[PDB]
Amino acid sequence: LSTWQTFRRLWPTIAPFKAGLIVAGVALILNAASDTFMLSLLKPLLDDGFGKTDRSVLVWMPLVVIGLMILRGITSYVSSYCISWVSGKVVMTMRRRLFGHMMGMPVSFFDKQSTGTLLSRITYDSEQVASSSSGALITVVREGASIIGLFIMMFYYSWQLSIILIVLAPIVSIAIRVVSKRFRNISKNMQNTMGQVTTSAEQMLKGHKEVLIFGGQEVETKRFDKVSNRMRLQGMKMVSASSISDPIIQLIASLALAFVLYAASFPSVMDSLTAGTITVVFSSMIALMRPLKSLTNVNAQFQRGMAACQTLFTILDSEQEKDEGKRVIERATGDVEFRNVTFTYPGRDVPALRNINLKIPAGKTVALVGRSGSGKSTIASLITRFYDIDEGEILMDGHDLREYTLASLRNQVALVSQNVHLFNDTVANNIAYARTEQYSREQIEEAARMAYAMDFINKMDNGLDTVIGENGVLLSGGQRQRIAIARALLRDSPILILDEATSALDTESERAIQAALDELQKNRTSLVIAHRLSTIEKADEIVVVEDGVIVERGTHNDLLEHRGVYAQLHKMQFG
Amino acid sequence: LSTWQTFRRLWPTIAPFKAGLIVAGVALILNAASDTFMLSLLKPLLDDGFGKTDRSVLVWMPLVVIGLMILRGITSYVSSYCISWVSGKVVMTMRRRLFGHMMGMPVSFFDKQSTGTLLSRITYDSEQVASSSSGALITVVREGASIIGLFIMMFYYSWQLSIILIVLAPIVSIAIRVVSKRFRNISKNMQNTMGQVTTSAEQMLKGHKEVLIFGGQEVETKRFDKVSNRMRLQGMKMVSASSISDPIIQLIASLALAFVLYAASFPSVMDSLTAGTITVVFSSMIALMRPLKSLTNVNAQFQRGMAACQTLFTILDSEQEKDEGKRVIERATGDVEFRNVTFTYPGRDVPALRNINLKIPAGKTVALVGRSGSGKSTIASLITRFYDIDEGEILMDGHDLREYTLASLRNQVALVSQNVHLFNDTVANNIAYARTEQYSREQIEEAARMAYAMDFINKMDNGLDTVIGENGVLLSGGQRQRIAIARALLRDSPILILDEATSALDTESERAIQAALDELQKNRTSLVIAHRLSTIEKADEIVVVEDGVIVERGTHNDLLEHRGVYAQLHKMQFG
Repeated sequence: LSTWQTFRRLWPTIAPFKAGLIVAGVALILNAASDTFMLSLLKPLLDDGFGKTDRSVLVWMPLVVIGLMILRGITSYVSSYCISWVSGKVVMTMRRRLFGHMMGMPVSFFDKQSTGTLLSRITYDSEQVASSSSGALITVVREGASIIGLFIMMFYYSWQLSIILIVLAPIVSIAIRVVSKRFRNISKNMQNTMGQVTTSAEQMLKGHKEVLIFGGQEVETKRFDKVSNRMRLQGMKMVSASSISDPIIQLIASLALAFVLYAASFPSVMDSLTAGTITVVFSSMIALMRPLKSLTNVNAQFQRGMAACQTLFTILDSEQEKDEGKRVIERATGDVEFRNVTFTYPGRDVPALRNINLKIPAGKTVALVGRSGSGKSTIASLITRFYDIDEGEILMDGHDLREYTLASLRNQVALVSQNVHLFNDTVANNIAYARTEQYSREQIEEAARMAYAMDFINKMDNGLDTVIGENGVLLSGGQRQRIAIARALLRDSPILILDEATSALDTESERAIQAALDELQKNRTSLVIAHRLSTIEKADEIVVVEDGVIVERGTHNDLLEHRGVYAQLHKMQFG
Repeated sequence: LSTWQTFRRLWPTIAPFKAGLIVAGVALILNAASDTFMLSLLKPLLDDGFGKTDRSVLVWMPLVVIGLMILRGITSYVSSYCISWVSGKVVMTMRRRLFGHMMGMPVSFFDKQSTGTLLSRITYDSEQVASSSSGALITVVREGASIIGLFIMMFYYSWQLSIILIVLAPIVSIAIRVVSKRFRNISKNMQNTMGQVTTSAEQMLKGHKEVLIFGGQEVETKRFDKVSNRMRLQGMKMVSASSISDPIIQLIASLALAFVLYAASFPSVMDSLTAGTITVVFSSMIALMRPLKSLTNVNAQFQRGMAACQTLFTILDSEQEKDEGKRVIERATGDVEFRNVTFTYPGRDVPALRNINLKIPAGKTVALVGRSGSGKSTIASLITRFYDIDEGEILMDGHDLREYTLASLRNQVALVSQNVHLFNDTVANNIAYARTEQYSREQIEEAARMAYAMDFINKMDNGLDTVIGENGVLLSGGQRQRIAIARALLRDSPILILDEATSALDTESERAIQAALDELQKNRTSLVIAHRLSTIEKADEIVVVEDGVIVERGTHNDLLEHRGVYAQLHKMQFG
């Protein structure tokens, strides 16, 4: 099938871990041998232990039992620990490779699927495949060693009784299943024909609204008498047919036992037979009934494990960034132009953007005005090349953006919004998310103080080196905004995108926020999602887009005089 | 608890079948004795069998085994059959009593609870209680006999080793459960502390948008390396605990075994001891572990059975038809009067009918016109006293309904509708639901002929003695109407009510239906649910009822001149 080539693919991963697997295999083999020898211990106990007057063997028995138990315990511990180590290291390397591939492949992938399932793909699926494969391997090795040792012990004690107890058992199972299936078919036919009396009872029970008028209580009661008799007779037949089953199976199994006993009477096997040899041979069959049951199901577990590994490898090599450009930008001038750009959301229809023509010179600022969607978020994403446009051109400093490297393009730009992702790290390291050692602490504190962030950071425990709580436990929305502003100031990025529609206007101390923002985009260009007026009236250019289509252009006064959708949004305060 | 009171209440029902229970008990005791004797058979086989040169016991062993197995099979068959007979007869009598009670119980329950689930408590509930009680009885009897036999056998063979085993087992169980409990607590604590590190990986997988912009893939990889080391170390600890769990239990169990062996080494017990005795005693423990596991769950089964019986009994006793009147009417004159009758549907609110005033003389006919509900169905139910009115008076021939018996009142009235309940019987007997012998076949055929029923009945197999198929397989809607008309014609009811709104007017050969209806209510009073015009224009009186109150009264011409709701319904063809 497809599983074994997958296992061949995993051998390069598990190869440097062969020592642990070998130790675990040896320990498991010794575990199985310990159990088999414990069963083999039964013969001396029943043979020379109690019947004879000697005491040495009976008093020596508990010590060797305890020794075998200590050996079994320590070998189980060693085997499980080494399998644990191999599984853990394989899980480490597979998760690490999967995540390293994950952090470089496009946004659309996790846009499509929920992040909870994406996490489960690495925290459960890898654990699932490791656990299933390790369980299948340990089952095969241990139960195979136990089966081989048990068969060897059985044959060495009495090969004649072993050959009698073999081949006889499969035909006994054949007869048992034949009888069981015949009786199951009989019961199925009985259940199929049982429905008519129930239907008749339901038909009678539904006629109250009609039987009540005509006084047919007596006749209907007689009808129920007959149908109840016919219901009980079929129940009798049902239960009798069901109950014939178990006596037949018991009788056939015990007749097999009687055949074994009768065959043991012949002098062919009685010569080498001893009172202890049968006690170990029959008990060995009793024990051996379980390993085959647990060994015939290994294929299901292994197939499940390899299916999980295949669905993981599907994610492992789906795709990655379309890195094609090879020119780096020291610092973008600031002029960006959209010409006839039309983009469609992958996996959907009804394209959001079409035929946009915009020019943003260096230093100037453009504010986008529109409805809830309005394609503004799509434009903000496309400026930083989260996605790739289908038709149209984006000219940055006179050249196409796609002929440039992704790293330089993303470094030249900054994104500021309330929904900025904090993380479990220190504020000093968080402000400079990358290039931490390329920026001094003095620069960090100066950037924080010019962003009006030192007001709360200083009056907060552990100073500037405090670790941010998980998903802003310690930090607040205004504090998140201040941290993002400080991050923007620290990295001198000419191109900025400023989202404000999702922000709440109920926060206090907004004067500091507006002052910091006013000091922010000096001598640099910023596209602002115009929702707050303070970024609206003083904006150099205001562009109106409805449903992802450009509609209006001009300054605030010109748009207000036009009395278009700009004024209508003015009455509603832009939503 | 309350279960035993219900069992004592049920005991008189089962009492007349004491022979079946006695035979089943004797058979089950013999079954358990057969099993324990088969177990006791081990001692001769392993003591005087293979070891000694004599072979008589070994060759006579298979016949003993076969005989014990034949005895077990036949006694299991007898016990199961007799328990089946007792259960079947108890179910028969209980269902019969419950059903006979139920058809004497008002239609209020029938409308409250669906008839599709009412049979679920005559076919499944009674079967459930009988099966559970019988299973509890056999589980007590057979398993108690088995454990008593096992204890007697063990104490008869070697009571020293028996008391050692029965003293050692409980403390072994105590230690095993203590170890399992503490290790389960450790495992749940490990899960509690594993959640907080599992949630850490998802904290960075959500940062794709933020990671991509600032080029923090290297720092992200380092963070994942750390949180992956922390993941695998905790997985190590988890699996190490889960692996140290089991060997402790195994070691304690086999140390108990070693203690048993070392104690049996002492000369105080070994002197009278032999190999067969230890074999049978240890096998007796092995076999006895199952009954006490299954004998301790009898209370749950008995509680379930008695709860089912409690529900069934609660259905068994409830309110029945209020039989307060004690006067029989030979034949009602026909005059019926409603005065200020207000009735509310039980279990609901918003009374359907209120302040209705109507006078219906003998021979005259009245047709009710209204909307879908309009309370017409309520009036049809109330005239025949399906329910009891709350406030108001109904005077039948100048006398109240409740003053007269329910049986005579329902005998006086006739109900005609499309939804007449056919049933599994012959058409000749169907025409007269009751008093079949009080009406001759000649009268039946004449009534069918004047009801235009011979048109299709004769051209249909087996003639007038045909049995109606299950839920009207043979009969059709028009045929159902014709047979209901014949049923009404055969028994000369002075008062009849017929419904027409639920009827379909698309049927063919309606001329015969209208002719039969015209010939039907000659010289007797009929109340027609006015939906078909042919019963509307020629109606002696027409009464309009809206939302349960009478609004218009008069002839068709007067109502049409009034141009009220009657005319508006006339344009819409009265629905």
